[PDB]
Amino acid sequence: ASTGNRRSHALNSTKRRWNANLQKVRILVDGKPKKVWVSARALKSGKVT
Amino acid sequence: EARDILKRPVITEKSSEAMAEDKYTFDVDTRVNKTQVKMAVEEIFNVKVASVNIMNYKPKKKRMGRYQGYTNKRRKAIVTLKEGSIDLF
Amino acid sequence: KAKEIRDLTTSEIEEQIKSSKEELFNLRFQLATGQLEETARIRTVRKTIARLKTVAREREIEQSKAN
Amino acid sequence: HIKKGDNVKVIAGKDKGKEGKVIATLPKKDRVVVEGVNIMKKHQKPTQLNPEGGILETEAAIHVSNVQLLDPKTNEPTRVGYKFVDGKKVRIAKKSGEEIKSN
RNA sequence: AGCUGUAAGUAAGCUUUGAUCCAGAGAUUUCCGAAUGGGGAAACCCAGCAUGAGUUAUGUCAUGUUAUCGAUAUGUGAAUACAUAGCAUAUCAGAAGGCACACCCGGAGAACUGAAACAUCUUAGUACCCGGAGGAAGAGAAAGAAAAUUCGAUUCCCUUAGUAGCGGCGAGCGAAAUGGGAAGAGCCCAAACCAACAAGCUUGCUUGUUGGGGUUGUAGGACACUCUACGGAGUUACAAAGGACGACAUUAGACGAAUCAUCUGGAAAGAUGAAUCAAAGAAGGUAAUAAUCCUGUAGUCGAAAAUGUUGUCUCUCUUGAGUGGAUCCUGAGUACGACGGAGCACGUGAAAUUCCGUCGGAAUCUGGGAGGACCAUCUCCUAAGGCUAAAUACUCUCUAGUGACCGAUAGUGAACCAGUACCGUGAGGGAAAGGUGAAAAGCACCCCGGAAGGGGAGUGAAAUAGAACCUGAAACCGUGUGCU
RNA sequence: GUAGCGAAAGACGGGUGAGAAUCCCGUCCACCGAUUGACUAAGGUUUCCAGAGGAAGGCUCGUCCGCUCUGGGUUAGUCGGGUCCUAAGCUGAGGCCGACAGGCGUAGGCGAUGGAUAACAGGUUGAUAUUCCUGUACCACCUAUAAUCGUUUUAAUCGAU
Repeated sequence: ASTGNRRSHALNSTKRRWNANLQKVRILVDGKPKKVWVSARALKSGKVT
Repeated sequence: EARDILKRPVITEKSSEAMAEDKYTFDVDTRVNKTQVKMAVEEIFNVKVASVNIMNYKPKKKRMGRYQGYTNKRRKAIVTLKEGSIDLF
Repeated sequence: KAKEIRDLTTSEIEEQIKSSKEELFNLRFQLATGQLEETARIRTVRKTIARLKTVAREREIEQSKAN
Repeated sequence: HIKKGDNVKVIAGKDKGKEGKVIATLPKKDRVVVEGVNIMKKHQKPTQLNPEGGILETEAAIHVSNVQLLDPKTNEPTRVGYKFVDGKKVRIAKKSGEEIKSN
């Protein structure tokens, strides 16, 4: 999803995204070591380089 | 093939003026070439062909009592054999 | 009419096809030139050709079911 | 229900009480035609192989509901059922036995 | 026993040797189009490879094959050495597009409008767009709902109730439990533990593979303790008879009772009179209004694809092993928290409860979670793994039917030539137009006339019923006249 | 029974016909004349040619017609296009970016309005013509013909991805 609202002090609403913290790093996909996007939360303890 | 690409002959005053010469006019299939036409008439009538010219005619519009439409498109060939004749009437 | 065609010999069929085609061709020619006077031959001739091709195809199907 | 070579009576029309022989049926609109029944007077023009011709008196069709078969035994008007004999089907009279009709 | 489409008959013919027709099965099935050999201004152009025909030879023609991703088996290998990338083959056809986007699930997401202006709010998570699948989808077996002495996984209906509550406390939004009912179903994994298999290691241990075993709380399982299995038998998940399996609806289809006369009539089913059948008096046609004239109806007999999917249905099933639970296991970047947001009837805040993003970040049965901030006592439960029929929702369709629904300016836009004439560059918009008569018997012939038209004659019950054809209103146009 | 009947020189004779200012033929006259002429593209799509016809159309009439009916008519090795090349632009396997849809982009491919590319005179029809016929030529492909290069590296020729 990643969609919601930005709110003013008078509670006026405007549509807005929430983007993830993608970082480009070299990981070892099945095969060769590929350079790919991945999230910091993901590579916290989800994957090795 | 060789008896289905030729369908009908054409009988008109112009075609008869041509048949005064060695020229004979046929109506053929719309997908075939003059080479196939020559080979076919040589196979059937057992003659020798010199030249074969060809044209395409468009569909002609027609009406009949509140039912309009188009005729069929037709392909006409004219063969100009060296020697021989064809027993048409 | 299809009775004897089962009895024919798989090449008599092939010759009869082209004989029938020659007949059809001559009939169409002498129809274009307006001396035919018997126009129902054309239909039955076409249907005869259809009979022949049908029996030949099912012969091939039997051969392939055997193989 | 009837066939082509039958002898029947007319129940309804200008001709009623009259008998006749049927000569054609026309089943897809259920109108038979009977000799001596429902006579037209056509104005004939000159055709390609005939003279002009004046009037022409021939028969016209007639609905089947206006026609009934005759018991061969009694020569009375009767409906018609069906009976099976050795796999074949025949016509019965509903008052007597078989009615033979081939022409 | 007739037949040669709707659309008619001529000429030709076909037909009892069983035609035309009515169901079932099969064969053939040009070109375009996802279009897939390449290209392309759809329905066209241009090729190649291998066979085959022909040709003295080409030429030409025919038959197959030649798209991109993917799956299954192989070798291969540059900047840089084996290795793989990548590249090159063999087989398969797994997907694309079109859905009925009506119903269902996700992503994204308005405004007019109401608040008698307007911004929180509302319209509304509506319309539209996109993607998915399907015949249903979704949900679903307690880290629950509740406080009785408790309760049944989910879904749906009626009530609770326009209640409680939310709300510029305005407009307005709006539950739940309980109860009564439809349908009723609980099954499997991971981990402990055990027995084998190979490598590291030296077969001790570890790793991983296979197989058992077991997946639940007033605690379940493994180990500790104790004695049993096809008794029941269940394919809607959890195994299966795949079974002789005993009316698909017994469906195309076939049989299917009983009326005569006279009057009027052009023609009777009507009137009069006398009869009959009824498990059939439903309906429609027939020259007018028919239970007994026709098609039919009730009812009976019926075969292929079939089985009604129904009754013991071979195999196969599950005849349970109870106590303590002392020790071990019981789902981690998870729960949870802060910030910003959204969804829950709840306006973002005490948010209790449930989700997204960014940052942090735990406990392990003496444990952990919930019970509208938070603390304690009590009650209930045991998350971070999965599957699951029924009742339910809709109908482009199909079969059989129904209507105090329309009856040609109505009713579908369309009863007929309809999404057609026509309009528009294009997306798109979009009409008008039914009725001779019972039967075509559709006016032979004569006269005027160039013909159209007509006048006779004739058909017909009727021709001011003649195809500009049922009835034929008014406006409007005329010709004659009585009064003026 | 009104406005209007869309710029322009017609006259007479003869003919056809039921019927003529309006149709055919003839003579005279007049108009355009760097055009009211003759070709070629685009566009249109049978309006083309013979007969037949006067119901409707033609701003009158009509024996006429671009109207109706019946039947006919377009012939290419050399003309213009495709089996050749590319420009702008459009698509673009891998690839980049992106809520979805999708956008961009490399080799490449498509794409003339440009480049390359072999035929001229005469005759002839109611309707086609550098296309049919005659004559004389030119340009490519294949096959037999034989004097010339005679390792086939090289060689005129083959000869590049």
